[PDB]
Amino acid sequence: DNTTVFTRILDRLLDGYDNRLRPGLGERVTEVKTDIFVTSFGPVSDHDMEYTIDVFFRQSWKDERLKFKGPMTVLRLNNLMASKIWTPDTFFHNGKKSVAHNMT
Amino acid sequence: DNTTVFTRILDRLLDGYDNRLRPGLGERVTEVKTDIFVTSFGPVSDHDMEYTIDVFFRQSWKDERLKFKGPMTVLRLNNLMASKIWTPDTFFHNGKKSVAHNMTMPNKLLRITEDGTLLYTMRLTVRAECPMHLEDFPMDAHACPLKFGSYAYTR
Amino acid sequence: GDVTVILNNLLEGYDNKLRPDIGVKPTLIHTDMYVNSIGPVNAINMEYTIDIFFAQTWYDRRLKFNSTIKVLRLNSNMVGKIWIPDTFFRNSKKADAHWITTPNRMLRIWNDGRVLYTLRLTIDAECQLQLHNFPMDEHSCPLEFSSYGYPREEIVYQWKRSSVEVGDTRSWRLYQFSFVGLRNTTEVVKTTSGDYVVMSVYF
Amino acid sequence: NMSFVKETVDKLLKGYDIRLRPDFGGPPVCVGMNIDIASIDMVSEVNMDYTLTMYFQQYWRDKRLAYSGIPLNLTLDNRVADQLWVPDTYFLNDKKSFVHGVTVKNRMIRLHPDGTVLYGLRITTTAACMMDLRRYPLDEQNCTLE
Amino acid sequence: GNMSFVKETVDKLLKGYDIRLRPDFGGPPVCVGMNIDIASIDMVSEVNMDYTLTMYFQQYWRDKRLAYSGIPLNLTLDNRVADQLWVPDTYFLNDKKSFVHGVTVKNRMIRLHPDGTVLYGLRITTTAACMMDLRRYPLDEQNCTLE
Amino acid sequence: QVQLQESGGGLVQGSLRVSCAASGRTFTTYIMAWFRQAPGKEREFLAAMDQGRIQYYGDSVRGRFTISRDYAKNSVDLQLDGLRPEDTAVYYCAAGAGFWGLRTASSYHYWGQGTQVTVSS
Ligand SMILES: *[C@@H]1O[C@H](CO)[C@@H](O[C@@H]2O[C@H](CO)[C@@H](O[C@@H]3O[C@H](CO[C@H]4O[C@H](CO[C@H]5O[C@H](CO)[C@@H](O)[C@H](O)[C@@H]5O[C@H]5O[C@H](CO)[C@@H](O)[C@H](O)[C@@H]5O)[C@@H](O)[C@H](O[C@H]5O[C@H](CO)[C@@H](O)[C@H](O)[C@@H]5O)[C@@H]4O)[C@@H](O)[C@H](O[C@H]4O[C@H](CO)[C@@H](O)[C@H](O)[C@@H]4O[C@H]4O[C@H](CO)[C@@H](O)[C@H](O)[C@@H]4O[C@H]4O[C@H](CO)[C@@H](O)[C@H](O)[C@@H]4O)[C@@H]3O)[C@H](O)[C@H]2NC(C)=O)[C@H](O)[C@H]1NC(C)=O
Ligand SMILES: *[C@@H]1O[C@H](CO)[C@@H](O[C@@H]2O[C@H](CO)[C@@H](O[C@@H]3O[C@H](CO[C@H]4O[C@H](CO[C@H]5O[C@H](CO)[C@@H](O)[C@H](O)[C@@H]5O)[C@@H](O)[C@H](O)[C@@H]4O)[C@@H](O)[C@H](O[C@H]4O[C@H](CO)[C@@H](O)[C@H](O)[C@@H]4O[C@H]4O[C@H](CO)[C@@H](O)[C@H](O)[C@@H]4O)[C@@H]3O)[C@H](O)[C@H]2NC(C)=O)[C@H](O)[C@H]1NC(C)=O
Ligand SMILES: *[C@@H]1O[C@H](CO)[C@@H](O[C@@H]2O[C@H](CO)[C@@H](O[C@@H]3O[C@H](CO)[C@@H](O)[C@H](O)[C@@H]3O)[C@H](O)[C@H]2NC(C)=O)[C@H](O)[C@H]1NC(C)=O
Ligand SMILES: *[C@@H]1O[C@H](CO)[C@@H](O[C@@H]2O[C@H](CO)[C@@H](O)[C@H](O)[C@H]2NC(C)=O)[C@H](O)[C@H]1NC(C)=O
Ligand SMILES: [Cl-]
Repeated sequence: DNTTVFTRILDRLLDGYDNRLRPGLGERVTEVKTDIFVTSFGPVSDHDMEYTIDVFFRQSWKDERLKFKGPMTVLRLNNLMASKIWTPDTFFHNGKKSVAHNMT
Repeated sequence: DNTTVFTRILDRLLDGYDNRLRPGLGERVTEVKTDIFVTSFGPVSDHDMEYTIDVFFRQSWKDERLKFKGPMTVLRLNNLMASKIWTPDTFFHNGKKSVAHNMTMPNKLLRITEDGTLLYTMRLTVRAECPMHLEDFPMDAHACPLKFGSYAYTR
Repeated sequence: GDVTVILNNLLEGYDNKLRPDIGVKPTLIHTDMYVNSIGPVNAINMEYTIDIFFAQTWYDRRLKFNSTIKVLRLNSNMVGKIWIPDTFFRNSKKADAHWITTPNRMLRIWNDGRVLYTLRLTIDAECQLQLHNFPMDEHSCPLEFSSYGYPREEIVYQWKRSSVEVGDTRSWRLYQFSFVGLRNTTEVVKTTSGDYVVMSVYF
Repeated sequence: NMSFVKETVDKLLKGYDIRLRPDFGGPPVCVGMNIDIASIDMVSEVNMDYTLTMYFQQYWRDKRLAYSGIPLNLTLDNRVADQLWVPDTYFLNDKKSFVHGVTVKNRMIRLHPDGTVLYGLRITTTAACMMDLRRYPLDEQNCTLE
Repeated sequence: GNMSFVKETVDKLLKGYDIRLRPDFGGPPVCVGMNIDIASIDMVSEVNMDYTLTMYFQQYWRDKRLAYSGIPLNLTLDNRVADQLWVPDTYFLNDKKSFVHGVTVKNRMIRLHPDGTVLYGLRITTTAACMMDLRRYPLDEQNCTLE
Repeated sequence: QVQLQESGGGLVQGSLRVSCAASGRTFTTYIMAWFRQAPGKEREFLAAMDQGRIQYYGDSVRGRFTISRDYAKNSVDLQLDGLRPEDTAVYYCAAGAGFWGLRTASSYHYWGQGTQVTVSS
């Protein structure tokens, strides 16, 4: 089947991969290029001095451990792969109680 | 090492241990000694006919399988091992959406004595029913129950 | 132990993804309810609360065992290990099981393969009220349940002889209402996925 | 034969790569959708939203899950969805939603002999609906799910 | 140092590590130093008799099992390693409802040092009970505590 | 007015059943209990039953006498087994909310006429 080559590529990428360590640990600085698309600027609550906002929050960074060669340059993978690799631990300093939507 | 002996003791204790079966199954009745320390008697909700109560709920029982011999008589262990052993399935008959506190870690403790006597304490906020007579209101008085027992195991 | 080897033998080779009698006959589930309390009727939201002990009995030939022990009186540990029906309440706006101190579930397996599975539930069920005669109005609020995925050819429900039990009915949280009675019904409902056996309890 | 069904399902799930979609390097996967609305509960003007309970069903084809010799539509236990691939569908104007979870997760997986997958979910969702109240209470509102 | 060297060092540290045992199970007590950065106090409620408190809660201890050498820098590890490491079972007695912030991930921090020192940080919002005497209300002072 | 009317036999040589019916109240949330008076003027708690169908029994008569409640009929029954000559006494039916009580007579605000029972060997 044509999918076995992509399965092998993913297995090779994840083999010997430690998601606990950031890219370039102890040798360089991880540069995260970030931006936001506000899908809806939510309501403002004066009583709580609060405001809601819905965002596509998208980050990008280079992980040298995850380079590959294959038929297709960009692998649009399932989000389950995100938990299997290192990702930034970004958080909102002035956030009160945020939601990471997971429906469906 | 100082900790490897305790590691081996715990591994040997959990080796061959089936937590699906109560202690003394087919041999005797499992006797659970219980005590409740109310850290705060929560407010009474007249609208809900309900009251809140914060409790340290302590249960103790014998388990011959968990007998051991070691440097110390009592092993004060992490609460995560409580899931790997049998514990009573106590529940509140008149409870209504109680919560087991989990900040920062699960507020439980488990202690195993050398003779197999387990102590197991939980921190809970129990919300329990309290049916009321409101005919003498506001001169009324009530006796709010707190009833608990095993769910799956009969007498 | 003897029970340990019995349980290991029963679970050996068991596939909890497949219902018993997958390609033989429909699985028959005998359902039973004990109503601890019908909570307040919220006229604003067209809903009412009800707390129940819900019991389901069925037969799994894979769980037959031959031993001097006639019944394995277990706890919630093997509920996720054996096959369980996917019973769900059709008219529930919000429902939840009970988890304090442990999950309020009970499992019993007899030597002939009979499985009894009980659990405590609290359900907020919608009840469309017709308030034309308010405050002299009477309502028949339903509670419907069925199998989410298995149509009538795969799962069939039946009411036991003692279908719905109640305790002290007039000590419930029905402040604005008086419980007159209840009744039980069974029906086949057509959907896109198939035809499903829906069982209803009207209060 | 239930043992035959068991071994067929085990073969289907053996070597299945959940990370990759049904035709990873191939043409796009077509997904049919249909909804059965159970109720619309709280159309709130103050919150600018409405609650919607529904049976949301997705239909697609996965050649990896095709099986033969079993003339049946295998309705599997809902836990197998964790092992199977499913679309990353979401509702853009969602504020708060959940899959109902009593007695179990109200989720359906049904496989067909030709690899077709029917995936059902019972979903309650509070979706945003911004309302124009200039003509209130003689107003006509338009509320959508995206 | 090097990526592979740090990887194998962390693997060695976590190999044979018993999470069930505190760092000196038979030895003297483990000393835990605590710091708080109060991010905000939000809702001092008379009706509910509580206050909401957001904070960065840092715990500081020494697990000799986690000491390492040859890597002269503090290892800030991914927060999922806290589930593998031992941590104190700290709790707030007068808590009513609390959580760790979970966007974009769990706002949790694990930092190891070469001498086996562990820094464990959490961003916690907790609603703590405060029983308030309103006899002099609104000309009253209140003592609200976190335990 | 409300009465707690009793029924049951008076003479035994055995087994017996003593019923106690009530009516005339919207009030339900009461524990219903049985008390005993032997010659000597002392009240002895025998059994009680809750609104949660929980049954409390005295230590002396544990496992011998069984209490039950018909909530629809608003009655409480007591099945007496293993009677002995020392059980001869007058039995009273009580209903009330258990405040400071559930084992003391003072917590029950309703009482019945009482029924005699005697054992002859
Ligand atoms: C969107 O994101 C959401 C957030 O991530 C996400 O929500 C989460 O979804 C997951 C998956 O559905 C939920 O996980 C399940 O939860 C079930 C219990 O649910 C109740 O409890 C949880 C909290 O769970 C703790 O407490 C319960 C009760 O005691 C324990 O059973 C749990 O283990 C767990 O315990 C820890 O925490 C306690 C404090 O909280 C501590 O005291 C304790 O010490 C532990 O540290 C609540 O969150 C639930 O409420 C919420 O969800 C419900 C709907 O589910 C809503 O109605 C409600 O409003 C809330 O939103 C609820 O109160 C678990 O039972 C379940 O795990 C069992 O089944 C899975 C099946 O896959 C097994 O893998 C797993 O191992 C468990 O099975 C074992 O145990 C059971 C029970 O005994 C056995 O029957 C079974 O056979 C099996 O036994 C085996 O293992 C045993 C050891 O584990 C062993 O002893 C046995 O011998 C045997 O070997 C599963 O964890 C999760 O709870 C949701 N919420 C959160 C906050 O995470 C949501 O789904 C996402 N949505 C979408 C669409 O993607
Ligand atoms: C009260 O407080 C306590 C204390 O914190 C809370 O407890 C935490 O609860 C978490 C959720 O239940 C739990 O997280 C899961 O842990 C499981 C552990 O099981 C094993 O698998 C790991 C895997 O090995 C790798 O481990 C690390 C990396 O993670 C490295 O060492 C290596 O890479 C290893 O290879 C083993 O290490 C363990 O020894 C166990 O064998 C995980 O299996 C589980 O995984 C799932 O979630 C992941 C995160 O989303 C996800 O990446 C993974 O794929 C799993 O996904 C689940 O869901 C999908 C979708 O349905 C399904 O397809 C999958 O099959 C799977 O079911 C979790 O990571 C924490 O461990 C636990 N912490 C402690 C200290 O106990 C408790 O929740 C809280 N109560 C509440 C709810 O209030
Ligand atoms: C590994 O972590 C330690 C701890 O953070 C780092 O060392 C610490 O570095 C700080 C900042 O230099 C020191 O603080 C300062 O101490 C002096 C002396 O008391 C004081 O005058 C300053 O005002 C300030 O507080 C701290 O003492 C020092 N302590 C320790 C235990 O080392 C260390 O540099 C890290 N290593 C690497 C290479 O990342
Ligand atoms: C609910 O439905 C069941 C269906 O079986 C009813 O069960 C029968 O009830 C009668 C009257 O009590 C008994 O004589 C039968 O033996 C029961 N079983 C069967 C197989 O017929 C039950 O009574 C119904 N409950 C109601 C109407 O409240
Ligand atoms: Cl009501």
